[PDB]
Amino acid sequence: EEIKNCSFNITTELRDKKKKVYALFYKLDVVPIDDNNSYRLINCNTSAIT
Amino acid sequence: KDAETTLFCASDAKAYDTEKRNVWATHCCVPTDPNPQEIVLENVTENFNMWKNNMVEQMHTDIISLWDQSLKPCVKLTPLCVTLNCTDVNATNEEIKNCSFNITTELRDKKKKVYALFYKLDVVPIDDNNSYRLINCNTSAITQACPKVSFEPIPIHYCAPAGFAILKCNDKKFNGTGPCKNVSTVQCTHGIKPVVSTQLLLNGSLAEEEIIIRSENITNNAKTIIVQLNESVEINCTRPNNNTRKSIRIGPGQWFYATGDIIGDIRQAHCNISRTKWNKTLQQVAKKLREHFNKTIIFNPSSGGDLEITTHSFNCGGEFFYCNTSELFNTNNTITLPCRIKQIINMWQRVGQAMYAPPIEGKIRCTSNITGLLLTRDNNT
Amino acid sequence: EEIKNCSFNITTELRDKKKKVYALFYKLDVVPIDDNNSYRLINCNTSAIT
Amino acid sequence: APTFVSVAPGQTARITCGEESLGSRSVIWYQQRPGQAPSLIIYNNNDRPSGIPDRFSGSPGSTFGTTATLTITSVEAGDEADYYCHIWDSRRPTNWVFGEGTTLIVLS
Amino acid sequence: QVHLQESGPGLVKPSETLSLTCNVSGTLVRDNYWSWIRQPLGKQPEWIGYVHDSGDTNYNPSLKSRVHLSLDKSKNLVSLRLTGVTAADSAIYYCATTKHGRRIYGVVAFKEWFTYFYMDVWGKGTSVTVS
Ligand SMILES: *[C@@H]1O[C@H](CO)[C@@H](O[C@@H]2O[C@H](CO)[C@@H](O[C@@H]3O[C@H](CO[C@H]4O[C@H](CO[C@H]5O[C@H](CO)[C@@H](O)[C@H](O)[C@@H]5O)[C@@H](O)[C@H](O[C@H]5O[C@H](CO)[C@@H](O)[C@H](O)[C@@H]5O)[C@@H]4O)[C@@H](O)[C@H](O[C@H]4O[C@H](CO)[C@@H](O)[C@H](O)[C@@H]4O[C@H]4O[C@H](CO)[C@@H](O)[C@H](O)[C@@H]4O[C@H]4O[C@H](CO)[C@@H](O)[C@H](O)[C@@H]4O)[C@@H]3O)[C@H](O)[C@H]2NC(C)=O)[C@H](O)[C@H]1NC(C)=O
Ligand SMILES: *[C@@H]1O[C@H](CO)[C@@H](O[C@@H]2O[C@H](CO)[C@@H](O[C@@H]3O[C@H](CO[C@H]4O[C@H](CO)[C@@H](O)[C@H](O[C@H]5O[C@H](CO[C@H]6O[C@H](CO)[C@@H](O)[C@H](O)[C@@H]6O)[C@@H](O)[C@H](O)[C@@H]5O)[C@@H]4O)[C@@H](O)[C@H](O[C@H]4O[C@H](CO)[C@@H](O)[C@H](O)[C@@H]4O[C@H]4O[C@H](CO)[C@@H](O)[C@H](O)[C@@H]4O)[C@@H]3O)[C@H](O)[C@H]2NC(C)=O)[C@H](O)[C@H]1NC(C)=O
Ligand SMILES: *[C@@H]1O[C@H](CO)[C@@H](O[C@@H]2O[C@H](CO)[C@@H](O[C@@H]3O[C@H](CO[C@H]4O[C@H](CO[C@H]5O[C@H](CO)[C@@H](O)[C@H](O)[C@@H]5O)[C@@H](O)[C@H](O)[C@@H]4O)[C@@H](O)[C@H](O[C@H]4O[C@H](CO)[C@@H](O)[C@H](O)[C@@H]4O[C@H]4O[C@H](CO)[C@@H](O)[C@H](O)[C@@H]4O)[C@@H]3O)[C@H](O)[C@H]2NC(C)=O)[C@H](O)[C@H]1NC(C)=O
Ligand SMILES: *[C@@H]1O[C@H](CO)[C@@H](O[C@@H]2O[C@H](CO)[C@@H](O[C@@H]3O[C@H](CO)[C@@H](O)[C@H](O)[C@@H]3O)[C@H](O)[C@H]2NC(C)=O)[C@H](O)[C@H]1NC(C)=O
Ligand SMILES: *[C@@H]1O[C@H](CO)[C@@H](O[C@@H]2O[C@H](CO)[C@@H](O)[C@H](O)[C@H]2NC(C)=O)[C@H](O)[C@H]1NC(C)=O
Ligand SMILES: *[C@@H]1O[C@H](CO)[C@@H](O[C@@H]2O[C@H](CO)[C@@H](O)[C@H](O)[C@H]2NC(C)=O)[C@H](O)[C@H]1NC(C)=O
Ligand SMILES: *[C@@H]1O[C@H](CO)[C@@H](O[C@@H]2O[C@H](CO)[C@@H](O)[C@H](O)[C@H]2NC(C)=O)[C@H](O)[C@H]1NC(C)=O
Ligand SMILES: *[C@@H]1O[C@H](CO)[C@@H](O[C@@H]2O[C@H](CO)[C@@H](O)[C@H](O)[C@H]2NC(C)=O)[C@H](O)[C@H]1NC(C)=O
Ligand SMILES: *[C@@H]1O[C@H](CO)[C@@H](O[C@@H]2O[C@H](CO)[C@@H](O)[C@H](O)[C@H]2NC(C)=O)[C@H](O)[C@H]1NC(C)=O
Ligand SMILES: *[C@@H]1O[C@H](CO)[C@@H](O[C@@H]2O[C@H](CO)[C@@H](O)[C@H](O)[C@H]2NC(C)=O)[C@H](O)[C@H]1NC(C)=O
Ligand SMILES: *[C@@H]1O[C@H](CO)[C@@H](O[C@@H]2O[C@H](CO)[C@@H](O)[C@H](O)[C@H]2NC(C)=O)[C@H](O)[C@H]1NC(C)=O
Ligand SMILES: *[C@@H]1O[C@H](CO)[C@@H](O[C@@H]2O[C@H](CO)[C@@H](O)[C@H](O)[C@H]2NC(C)=O)[C@H](O)[C@H]1NC(C)=O
Ligand SMILES: *[C@@H]1O[C@H](CO)[C@@H](O[C@@H]2O[C@H](CO)[C@@H](O)[C@H](O)[C@H]2NC(C)=O)[C@H](O)[C@H]1NC(C)=O
Ligand SMILES: *[C@@H]1O[C@H](CO)[C@@H](O[C@@H]2O[C@H](CO)[C@@H](O)[C@H](O)[C@H]2NC(C)=O)[C@H](O)[C@H]1NC(C)=O
Ligand SMILES: *[C@@H]1O[C@H](CO)[C@@H](O)[C@H](O)[C@H]1NC(C)=O
Ligand SMILES: *[C@@H]1O[C@H](CO)[C@@H](O)[C@H](O)[C@H]1NC(C)=O
Repeated sequence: EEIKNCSFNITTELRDKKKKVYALFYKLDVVPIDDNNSYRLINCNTSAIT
Repeated sequence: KDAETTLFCASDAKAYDTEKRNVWATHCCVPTDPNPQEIVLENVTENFNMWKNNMVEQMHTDIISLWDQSLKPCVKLTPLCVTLNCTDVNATNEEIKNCSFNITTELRDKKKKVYALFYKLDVVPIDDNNSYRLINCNTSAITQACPKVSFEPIPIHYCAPAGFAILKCNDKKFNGTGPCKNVSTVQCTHGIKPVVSTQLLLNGSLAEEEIIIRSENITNNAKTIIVQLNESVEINCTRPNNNTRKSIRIGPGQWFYATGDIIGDIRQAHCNISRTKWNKTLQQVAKKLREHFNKTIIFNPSSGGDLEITTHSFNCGGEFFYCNTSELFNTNNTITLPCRIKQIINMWQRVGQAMYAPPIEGKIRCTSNITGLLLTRDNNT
Repeated sequence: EEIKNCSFNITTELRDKKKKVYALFYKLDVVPIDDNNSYRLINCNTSAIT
Repeated sequence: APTFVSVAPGQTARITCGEESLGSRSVIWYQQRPGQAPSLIIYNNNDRPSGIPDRFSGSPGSTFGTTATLTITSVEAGDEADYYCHIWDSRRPTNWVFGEGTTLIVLS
Repeated sequence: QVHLQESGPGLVKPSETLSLTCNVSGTLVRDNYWSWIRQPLGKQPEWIGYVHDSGDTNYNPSLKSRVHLSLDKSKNLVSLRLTGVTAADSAIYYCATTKHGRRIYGVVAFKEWFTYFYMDVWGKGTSVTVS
């Protein structure tokens, strides 16, 4: 419905490596990039999030 | 009436230039009175309490604040949290590792392969293979100590604002808390050197007649016992190998200072305490402690914890030493304590705020006075 | 003469991608790296530009 | 292996051997006349065993970045020989092989 | 004075064991360290190894697996044995007395020193070839 299970590539403490991790997001926080399963957070287009 | 207020920094000499930028010569600290007055108050009694004294909390706060401000504008070393390819240095047939890094240059499209030497204490293995990480990347970002800023202690006088006064206790045998009969008024305190150490107090003021033992509650094993000596014991410390400094660019005007090649022999850092002076001093401390317990007193090496508590941590020359004191708390020779040196530091238990101490070229020689001890307690002993 | 047409690889809002873009620069702001058509802005050697 | 020095009788010869030092060294020098077993000239940089004249004097082991040098002053015809050094450096493994020597040729 | 007189077969075959001796006269075999030196023709000499009492024996790592040294206290001889003889073992072999000293550069208590060795009395040596 409105909850999406998303995978990220996140830089770890050691800068040479990234880890693949998961998080759940509400649909209202996530905007599609493609027609395929490729999404962005809604803020990246406008602002940094604290 | 008793009061808690804001005191100000004052100094004796303005002999300090702007090249050294000593943090205790901030140029925001005022000169004190070159011919200070002191007024003896006759027929007065005043209750002093060193354990509830608010001047201590204020001094502590000022020092933490001063260090954070001094390091505020300096280079951050977060770009160094990269896999380090490390092998031992050619100190072969110990504690110094020769490590390779991939560092982004001023042009973002390129990285350069560079080398630096690190002390073992600053580097933690990732793998069982030759793959290491700096110890801070796991917890915190490192700020490089400013290469142009001295942290050498300068005596500071804490002086009262208008409407306030500082009372001084002149009873030679005053210990912890209680009345002082000889009381005088001053504008301010004597100069106090903000010397940082953990087992042996260095370069302080000696007791006038005898060893004075001060505690908040001498029957509480959880309290620190501060022992003020009436005679100093000298310590000679050194960093015997000749270091070089390698300047590595890590960004657009962002320089990292790495230890370069070691020239000549590779030798261990150490501190020298005369055996005869130590022996009489420690025995006199046991004798004086006895007056409060009536038991035979012995000393033991520390029980464990990280280096700041288990070793005699101190700064000298800008370098950070951790000396092993098991030979003290236990002939006519000299007691030579081996010492280790480390560059990645978390001062005042503030885990989360790491500092990197850049290398100092050449050799280091320190002379210091043991003026007191910080002791704790666990029988007819 | 003194105006150069330069191409850059710039990270976009989405961190996984870079876009190739163009800008014109005055010669006085650009220093060669190579003898080939490879240049750098004059400040990267000393400072960040606001 | 050997290199060469040409010295007129009475002149001072400078014989070098080994690479730049890293740490403190104790250099031992040996002299081999053709057909003979080699023998010791100096040990510990400057210590002559009895029987060796003071015209044979080495460089100190107290500095770094330099190479071992044996100075032979007033060279005599009897000093024609192959000179070898054995370098004991505090930052290197025991060197089990003597360094390549120098043939000192006295031009007599 | 001290005279060291070497002796051996002169010529040995590949894969044979070479056994050399050294007749020590003027000193007792357990009085000093002994060492063997090898000089391939035209080359600078190699230190094969050294032997002494109290177990203080060591060998050139390139030879170690094929070499044995010992002191004969009954005959006052120093022995050298090399197994697996090859072309590379053709050399002049010498028996020599070894003396030592210590170089101290740092704190003695931290072991900032090393032992160095030198060869004092040298014998005439023998020529050993292979074929
Ligand atoms: C905390 O406390 C601790 C403990 O107290 C302190 O630890 C001390 O740390 C220092 C660091 O410097 C160490 O210093 C070195 O000591 C060695 C050893 O010297 C002693 O032994 C020598 C040899 O012994 C002879 O006699 C014995 C007797 O049995 C015999 O067994 C042995 O075989 C031999 O025959 C003595 O000669 C020497 O005496 C000389 O020095 C004395 C110093 O005070 C002086 O009083 C005497 O009058 C005399 O002058 C002493 O007993 C030293 O060898 C070493 O110095 C050499 O090495 C350094 C580093 O490489 C170099 O810079 C120096 O220049 C020097 O190198 C020269 O001498 C070498 C000798 O082999 C030679 O090989 C070099 O080529 C070079 O030669 C030059 O001089 C010679 C002179 O003839 C000349 O001919 C050459 O041409 C050339 O010019 C250091 O002094 C301490 O040993 C150490 N102590 C202990 C117990 O660990 C610690 O420092 C303290 N820390 C603090 C912060 O205070
Ligand atoms: C890094 O390089 C350095 C040099 O660049 C290496 O330094 C030295 O290397 C030696 C090995 O080549 C080590 O030798 C070991 O010595 C042990 C015995 O103790 C000696 O060392 C101590 C150190 O203080 C001395 O005090 C001690 O004795 C002193 O006093 C003696 C008395 O002499 C009097 O009397 C005689 C007559 O008898 C007279 O001639 C004298 O003039 C005097 O009057 C004096 O003679 C001594 O010279 C000295 O002053 C000793 O010197 C041994 O027990 C060891 O033996 C075995 O274990 C080692 C472990 O590695 C093995 O390597 C070695 O091969 C031995 O192995 C066993 O198995 C093999 C199998 O083949 C057998 O062949 C062996 O026989 C044995 O069964 C060593 O001999 C020396 O200690 C070391 N120096 C230091 C400071 O460590 C250094 O070793 C090297 N680092 C590493 C990690 O290897
Ligand atoms: C308890 O108290 C004691 C006593 O105060 C503390 O011990 C002191 O600690 C000081 C800091 O570590 C140390 O000061 C350094 O000493 C070095 C050695 O100096 C020798 O030569 C001087 C010559 O003096 C003359 O020249 C100076 C130059 O300024 C004048 O100021 C003097 O008036 C004289 O004209 C002797 O006086 C000494 O006794 C020694 O023989 C100095 O080299 C060092 O200076 C360098 O580092 C400074 C760091 O701030 C820097 O400001 C200065 O400019 C020098 O730096 C130059 O050279 C380096 C070389 O690498 C280069 O990198 C720099 O870029 C620059 O070119 C300091 O002066 C005290 O000597 C020492 N006292 C004793 C008795 O040992 C003790 O620390 C304290 N306890 C604790 C725990 O803190
Ligand atoms: C460590 O403690 C010792 C004392 O145990 C301190 O030594 C003493 O230092 C004072 C200086 O504050 C010396 O006083 C003055 O010295 C000058 C020297 O010219 C002299 O002209 C003056 O008249 C006066 O004597 C004092 O004499 C000296 N004591 C001794 C025995 O030397 C030492 O300074 C302390 N600090 C360190 C780091 O060593
Ligand atoms: C970053 O994300 C990309 C995909 O978004 C990961 O690429 C995939 O990695 C798996 C690993 O087996 C491959 O099987 C896929 O075929 C890859 N996808 C593509 C399109 O090539 C990439 O591995 C992630 N990075 C990290 C460090 O995990
Ligand atoms: C990036 O931001 C812009 C606005 O700054 C978005 O533009 C509009 O976004 C609203 C949000 O729902 C849409 O309803 C409008 O239709 C968008 N405009 C147009 C012309 O479509 C833009 O869509 C954002 N990026 C993405 C991928 O949505
Ligand atoms: C009480 O304290 C005062 C200081 O507040 C002592 O007075 C000092 O005595 C020394 C003795 O030589 C003088 O050199 C100082 O100049 C005096 N200072 C002042 C401010 O007068 C006084 O001696 C102490 N009395 C007792 C009994 O301890
Ligand atoms: C850096 O890492 C490499 C491998 O992770 C270490 O080993 C070298 O690997 C290369 C690969 O071709 C070989 O050619 C070298 O010969 C290897 N070195 C050795 C000594 O065998 C390399 O040693 C590491 N360097 C450091 C400073 O740790
Ligand atoms: C970043 O570090 C890696 C290794 O940690 C470097 O990769 C090696 O590069 C050398 C160059 O010849 C190769 O021979 C090795 O085989 C590479 N190692 C591996 C595991 O592939 C890499 O080049 C460094 N980056 C930069 C810019 O120097
Ligand atoms: C990353 O940090 C954690 C703690 O924040 C480390 O965990 C402990 O570190 C101490 C340091 O010596 C070890 O003695 C403990 O044994 C560690 N815990 C465990 C369960 O082993 C952690 O080890 C750090 N990362 C690495 C690679 O050491
Ligand atoms: C200095 O030490 C003496 C003890 O020798 C302290 O005496 C106080 O004695 C009473 C007696 O009941 C205790 O209740 C107090 O707790 C003791 N005080 C302390 C701090 O333990 C004296 O107060 C101490 N301090 C001063 C400045 O005199
Ligand atoms: C610590 O170092 C000081 C000097 O830096 C030593 O003081 C010297 O001691 C010798 C002893 O004979 C005297 O001859 C010198 O004149 C003293 N020097 C000075 C400047 O007075 C002190 O003894 C050392 N302490 C230890 C424990 O070694
Ligand atoms: C970053 O810049 C590089 C060149 O500076 C681009 O690499 C070129 O990409 C084109 C695409 O077709 C290739 O045809 C060229 O051969 C590539 N050059 C080289 C030297 O390989 C790269 O694509 C740029 N990155 C992005 C995201 O545009
Ligand atoms: C990076 O900066 C340095 C100075 O910090 C530049 O060095 C000089 O730059 C001037 C500018 O015209 C030249 O005229 C000088 O000839 C340069 N020095 C030398 C020795 O050539 C340096 O050139 C800058 N990097 C680049 C690529 O310009
Ligand atoms: C304090 O130091 C002096 C120095 O002479 C000494 O005489 C006195 O005995 C010491 N105090 C004690 C309690 O030993
Ligand atoms: C130091 O303490 C240890 C504790 O095991 C003891 O064994 C050692 O003998 C003590 N050293 C001295 C000098 O008392």
